[PDB]
Amino acid sequence: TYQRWQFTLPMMSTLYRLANQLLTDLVDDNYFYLFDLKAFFTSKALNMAIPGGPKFEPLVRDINLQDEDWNEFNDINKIIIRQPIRTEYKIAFPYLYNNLPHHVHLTWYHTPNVVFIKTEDPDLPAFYFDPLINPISHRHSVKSQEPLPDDDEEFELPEFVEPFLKDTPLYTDNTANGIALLWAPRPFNLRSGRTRRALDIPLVKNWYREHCPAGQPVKVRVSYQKLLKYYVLNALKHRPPKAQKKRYLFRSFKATKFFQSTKLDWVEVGLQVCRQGY
Amino acid sequence: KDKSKELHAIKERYLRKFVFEWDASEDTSIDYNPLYKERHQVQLLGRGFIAGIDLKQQKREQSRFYGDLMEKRRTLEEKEQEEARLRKLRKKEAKQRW
Amino acid sequence: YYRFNTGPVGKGPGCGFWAAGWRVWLFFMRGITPLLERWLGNLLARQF
Amino acid sequence: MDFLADLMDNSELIRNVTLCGHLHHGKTCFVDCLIEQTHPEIRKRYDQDLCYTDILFTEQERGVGIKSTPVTVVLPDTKGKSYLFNIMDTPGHVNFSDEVTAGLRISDGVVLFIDAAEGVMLNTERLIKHAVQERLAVTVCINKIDRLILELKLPPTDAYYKLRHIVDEVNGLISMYSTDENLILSPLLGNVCFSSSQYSICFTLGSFAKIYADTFGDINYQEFAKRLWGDIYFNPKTRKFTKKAPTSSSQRSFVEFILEPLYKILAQVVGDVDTSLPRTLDELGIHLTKEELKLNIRPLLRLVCKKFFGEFTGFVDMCVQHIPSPKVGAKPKIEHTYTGGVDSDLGEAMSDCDPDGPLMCHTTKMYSTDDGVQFHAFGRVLSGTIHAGQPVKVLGENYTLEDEEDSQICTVGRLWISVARYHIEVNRVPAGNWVLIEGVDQPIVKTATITEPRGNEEAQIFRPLKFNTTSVIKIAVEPVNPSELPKMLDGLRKVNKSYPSLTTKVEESGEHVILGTGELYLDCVMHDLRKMYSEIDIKVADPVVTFCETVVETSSLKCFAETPNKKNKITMIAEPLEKGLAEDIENEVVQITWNRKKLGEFFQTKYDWDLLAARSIWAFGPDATGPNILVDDTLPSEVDKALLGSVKDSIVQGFQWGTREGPLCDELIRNVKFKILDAVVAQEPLHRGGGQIIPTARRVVYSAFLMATPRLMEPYYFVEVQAPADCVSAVYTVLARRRGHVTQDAPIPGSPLYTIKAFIPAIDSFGFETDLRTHTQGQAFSLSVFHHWQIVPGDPLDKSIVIRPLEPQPAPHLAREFMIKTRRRKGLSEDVSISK
Amino acid sequence: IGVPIKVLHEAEGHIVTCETNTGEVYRGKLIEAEDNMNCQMSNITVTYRDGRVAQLEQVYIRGSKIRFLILPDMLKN
Repeated sequence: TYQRWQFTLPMMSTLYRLANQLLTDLVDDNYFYLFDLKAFFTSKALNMAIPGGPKFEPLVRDINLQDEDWNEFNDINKIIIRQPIRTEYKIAFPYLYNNLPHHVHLTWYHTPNVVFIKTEDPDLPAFYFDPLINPISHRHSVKSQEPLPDDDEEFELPEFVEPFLKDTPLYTDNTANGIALLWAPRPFNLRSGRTRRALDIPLVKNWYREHCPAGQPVKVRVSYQKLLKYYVLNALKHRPPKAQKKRYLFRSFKATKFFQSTKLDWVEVGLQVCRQGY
Repeated sequence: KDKSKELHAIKERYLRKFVFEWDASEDTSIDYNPLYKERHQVQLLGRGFIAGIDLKQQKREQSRFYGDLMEKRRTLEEKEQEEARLRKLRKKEAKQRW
Repeated sequence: YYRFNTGPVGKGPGCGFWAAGWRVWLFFMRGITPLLERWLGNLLARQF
Repeated sequence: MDFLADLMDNSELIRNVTLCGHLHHGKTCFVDCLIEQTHPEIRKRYDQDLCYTDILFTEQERGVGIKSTPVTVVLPDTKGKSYLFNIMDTPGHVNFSDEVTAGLRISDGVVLFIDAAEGVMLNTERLIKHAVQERLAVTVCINKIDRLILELKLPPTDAYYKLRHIVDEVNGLISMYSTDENLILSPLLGNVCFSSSQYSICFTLGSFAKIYADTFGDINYQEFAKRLWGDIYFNPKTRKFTKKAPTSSSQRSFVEFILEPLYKILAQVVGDVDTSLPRTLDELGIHLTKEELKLNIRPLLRLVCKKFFGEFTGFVDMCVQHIPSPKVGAKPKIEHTYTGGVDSDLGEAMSDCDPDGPLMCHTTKMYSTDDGVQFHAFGRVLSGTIHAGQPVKVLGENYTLEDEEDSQICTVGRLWISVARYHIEVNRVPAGNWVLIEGVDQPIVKTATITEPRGNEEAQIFRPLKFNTTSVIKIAVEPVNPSELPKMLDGLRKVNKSYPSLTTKVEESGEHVILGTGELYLDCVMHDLRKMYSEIDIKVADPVVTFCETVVETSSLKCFAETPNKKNKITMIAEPLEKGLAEDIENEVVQITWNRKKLGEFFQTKYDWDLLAARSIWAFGPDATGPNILVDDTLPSEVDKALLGSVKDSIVQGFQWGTREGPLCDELIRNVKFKILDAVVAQEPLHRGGGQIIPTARRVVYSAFLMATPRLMEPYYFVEVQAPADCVSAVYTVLARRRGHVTQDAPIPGSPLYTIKAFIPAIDSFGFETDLRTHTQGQAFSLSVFHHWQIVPGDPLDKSIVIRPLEPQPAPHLAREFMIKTRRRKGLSEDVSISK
Repeated sequence: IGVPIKVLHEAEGHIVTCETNTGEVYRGKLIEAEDNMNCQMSNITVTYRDGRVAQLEQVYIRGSKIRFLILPDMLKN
């Protein structure tokens, strides 16, 4: 059946090592600040499109919100604009910076900053104070404002009481690999799961979902924006009513007496199909 | 130009024929705001490695701020270990280029 | 191609990542094939 | 489950506690872990946390908690029985912390939370300072302990040093805020609980000692916790806590016996399935099933930590040790919250927390029903027992003994005191327990006290609720079409009751202005208004900042206004307030109710003011908190001293009215030392018309402000923008664009991140966080809270060039165009008249 | 960790009575409950076997001279 796979941590470590080339180094969802599907949803639900986001055809004419007449408070003579109200402001807070927001989506506000250090040299121990980590004040603090216990007068502990986990290496060779896998992208975060088909594994998917391939010609931008538009339109309409009866028509055709089964090379099958099409 | 750009931006805010491929007239990334136009690339403090960007080029294209800070903060033993690691990496690179 | 030729790789035609368009063509063919099957059945029948 | 109601009767088994958080995710994770421990039916999904404290759908979708959730249950203890914990989880946002201010009066104990990796934050420091000023117990919780263990992968000794540094910083902040001897906080003292809130890993020193005793031996857990908490070191040869540190290569007791086992378990679990082998599990005394082993790394670690570390007994023990029962803790709360004094007989009875005494319940929280038509007033019952159907008089926040019409009688339906299951099976609730009174929502807006109808005839409501943050962002509200204007207005009222921080004001220009603290705050306000409180589509305006009017120079000439009755004229001169007096007075340091001798001594010592000036009649703005102070410097040689005494109330009313509505933009005015020069008035009471003074007083105030040098003032917001080191300089660039000034910048101790404290003007603060996050490509994060009023450049009334309708004005011209736009938008005359 | 000792420790803080082996019955609020049944109470009423009753401001009775103890009905649920 080859449907579910149960594997081990080192295999994920080595596969992630090999696939680092095709996988971005982003680990925190805050990088997809205004490029997550909800931001594009609320951009499409409005006329305004973010500079990194594709344009869209408005759902309705929306002539009511197109050019409203000047009102007593809507007059620009009273509104003060210190900074332009860019599309970022509208997408971030659709219910505040947008008159008549109507049917919109809600975007995630924030995720705690992933404070992770990627392993640089395997030989060096994992539980090591990396130089990038800021130093802390190792103050002597001869003062004793904190409470202090008795001096060699109490706390008689039995010798059979060990500090629990003992005779076990605190740092092992596999600690770095596992702790790196713990912050892997979606495919490698799972220790073991179910298979997916070959054709529905989009490798380039994580690429355009990034903010931008910085340092690119205009045509690259246009291609990225258009393909993001296609992806977001695919994401919008996604509901299966298909409560099928699991009638495997292909299996029934296989069971039909008019056809038989055999084994052959793929190239032979290809030439057979070419002859059949001719 | 930037002041006039903001001016007309605020004004806009308030006041068959087969085609072979896409056209550049649909680009939306053109924003006059220099902060938005020039966005600081997220290098993850020396840990940002984009997929398609060449690893060696990315190391060259890296701002080296994190690398320089780590070199300054590294102790003598840490500096020696880093020197040995980079020497081994250079030997490996020479082996591949051979 | 942009990524393949990102660095030391030449700016020539040497790019080999067909899967990205292969999946799109597979999906479009999967969408199309109902029409071709229906018309081929219409021809194969007598009420063409 | 009847024991939940049974334990409510025991007034000594209740632990009224409110939570705080750097971010709402951390506190709500802990609350969800507590709920899962108490309620075995609800189990958090592997994909996402349950987040039972996020009742609102807005918080669930946005990810940031919106409204405080007062939900908890009876929880057991290692050395004690189950106590009925009731915890009001609070949002983890700087602006939303204003809602947590309500919880300040809900309970008398704050179990503060601090992230291990993030460390101290601006929200955490502000909450700690506010709690210290609120006279409540503080028990710190090191949150996200797994971040140091897993995310940072720091060495165990380095992790212990970082935790000790965080604890020391918290203790220093507490000592700076309050001088009480109980400020000592440490695992040995029992004020620090290490609770990652992820994988259900929570403990204290006592919890670890109890685990050790259960595993093997019979060591006294209290002594072991008292010894292993600090850096007292352990000698194996002596086999005892040896403060002299005899062993050369030994690690501290906490690092050796507490942090090290957790690190070993985490390394075994995350490192490999063979690392967390069944042999290792047996050595740890746990036998997980094959199904539990087949799970992913995160669920396996969560299950292992939950099974190994009990059921959060250490947190319960720490809370019981320090957070007092309502009977013990009611007396300080009676002294602080009650404006009637604890010396009152009813106040004294409430201080004893007598269920059979008078009924005195203070409701400050407001919660909407599922249908949204009706509300429910949530509040603590300080004294008495409320019964379903029993009528009660709900004295409002503005109620006073002068007028009895300020209170109304209403019936109380079902109580729904229990909130963990959100059920309404409660019939009556004793004193000291939180009650969700139903049916009395209409007479009261927010922070109102209900009382028995006829039992007491002199009991008054508690002091009005106060907030640390100040609502400075104002936004106009209009309907899409006026045809259903009242319906929206209905929702507007539902907004005023629901959010205490939000202020709805009907401006004279026919505009409904909502005042809030932060941009996200007002966005949530509008989302709740449109989706729930008023389905009508609502049009808004560009956000505006409430402005202040100040003085820089003394008045050139005196200004006098004559009362119509026989030309009784009062003359005055206004002068700028002494530097540093504004924040001192605004911090409730000195009140007008203080004795004259005490105020004179304070002014002579601190600000070296003249004793005669101090002895003058002092106003100090509205409610004695307005920075604009008024001193009646009228010469005693004049015969108007008796007249001044007979007109002191009218003068004070005129001054407070002028403070509320100034001459420019009619906004609040601060740091104005209004000196009442003199007044000549006929002694006849007929000539002393009450309505002839206040308009004259405000005219004098306006003329004096015009006579003195006028300046505009904008609220500079403090922002503690945390960002990675590489972007730090770029972060300053953002402040460069938005007219921001960097106040300080320090690296995060033990974390690669870097905090920058900056002072961004409110005019450019709108969307500043969005600019910072987008420009830094989603790396930097910010959080802005109003800090202090700063004088805007330019002159409000100087004839300057009119700015373009859609172009930012130059810095010298900001004040005049701000003033003209505010005056026109408010509906008053735009042009400022010197004669007026 | 016994069930009766845990029920006696959980019953601390409420009104309960305790009849000792000498016939003296002390009723009051259980301030502290030990593991060996040593109960320290404050403001209790002690009635002897002869019928004389008295009030004590604070007492601490050990479990060795204690016969039985009766707690409230709230601990049954």
